Amino acid sequence: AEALSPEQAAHYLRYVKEAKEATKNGDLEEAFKLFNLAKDIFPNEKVLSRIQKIQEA
Amino acid sequence: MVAKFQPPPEYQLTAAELKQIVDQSLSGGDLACRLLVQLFPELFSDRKLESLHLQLIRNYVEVYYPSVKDTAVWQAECLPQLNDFFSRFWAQREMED
Repeated sequence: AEALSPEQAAHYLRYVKEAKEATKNGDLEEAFKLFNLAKDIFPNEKVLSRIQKIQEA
Repeated sequence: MVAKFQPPPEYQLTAAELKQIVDQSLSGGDLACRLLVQLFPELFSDRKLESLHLQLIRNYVEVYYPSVKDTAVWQAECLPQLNDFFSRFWAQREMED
């Protein structure tokens, strides 16, 4: 199942960068969406590792 | 012979993490490019495909493609693919604007 294209990598990397910044800011909604778009291109333990979909609400 | 070499913690993958990347990899060369992306995302933000970086990738690749221990195999399959992946990524970025 498929070679990673540079286009895919670029999208993957921008998504992770922005998901991290979103997490720093506290917008977990955006982080969750972005980490998932990353997972859809290139799934891996570190990304799936959020999750950390914690709430108490 | 000489020592135990380990990479820095930030570039250390678990066997589980390595297996997963391999399972998605179409070839030795694709594995090498996926590894570049996972280990060295700093190389894609605002070249430094330098020897230490490439050797680290090759060490991981060799776990599942042991013929890559032959430098000819490395230079025939993986290394042109890594460089062309990296060139393509940067030209694509240059062109965005």
